[PDB]
Amino acid sequence: IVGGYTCGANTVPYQVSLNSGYHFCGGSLINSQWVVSAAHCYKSGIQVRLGEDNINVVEGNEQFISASKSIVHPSYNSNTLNNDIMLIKLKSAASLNSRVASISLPTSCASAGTQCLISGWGNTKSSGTSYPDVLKCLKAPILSDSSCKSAYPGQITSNMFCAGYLEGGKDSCQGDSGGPVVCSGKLQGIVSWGSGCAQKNKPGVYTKVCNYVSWIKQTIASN
Ligand SMILES: [Ca+2]
Repeated sequence: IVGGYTCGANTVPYQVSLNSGYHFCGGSLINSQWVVSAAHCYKSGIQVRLGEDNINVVEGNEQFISASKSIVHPSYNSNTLNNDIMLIKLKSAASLNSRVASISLPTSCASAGTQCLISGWGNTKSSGTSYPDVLKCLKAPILSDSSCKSAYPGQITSNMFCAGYLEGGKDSCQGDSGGPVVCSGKLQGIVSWGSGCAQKNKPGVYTKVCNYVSWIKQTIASN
């Protein structure tokens, strides 16, 4: 997160870290046994870390659970990042408490102008490199589809939306991938892509979660 703020320990209790020997992507806990992330975050050997604040210090509220299965969306296109969504099933159920909690899936899609909360442990610089130890947060609005399409002509599908600031300075970044965009108490987006981070006229592009709720519910009910 570029231009964000320190969230505060466990104030984003649905945020997870995906770890393959090192933090590499974010995700969101949607019930005791399932996490949603980005399909471009796929790898083998995922451990899901819940209840994290400082990802480099064991502070006492963590739960570390290995993934039993990953399921990339059937229509994921790694070239265009269309359908950039994946489900991760935990080998055992997390214990839900005040520091580890699930986020609701949307019943209705979110609207332009809504302010959302984006969070993660990704890069905090626009062209330099600095990765934080503690979770960072960003408030950012959903942009109109016409502005999104103007920023990235020929690149935006109906499964994507833009959020952020056309003037630049505030955005998600590498390492935040897979993490949440929460609007009005619902998981509406997944950190997906962008040209650089926090560049002028290049806002963040997010997987539109409300298009996937049927697939998520059916997949959970079957695995
Ligand atoms: Ca920790």
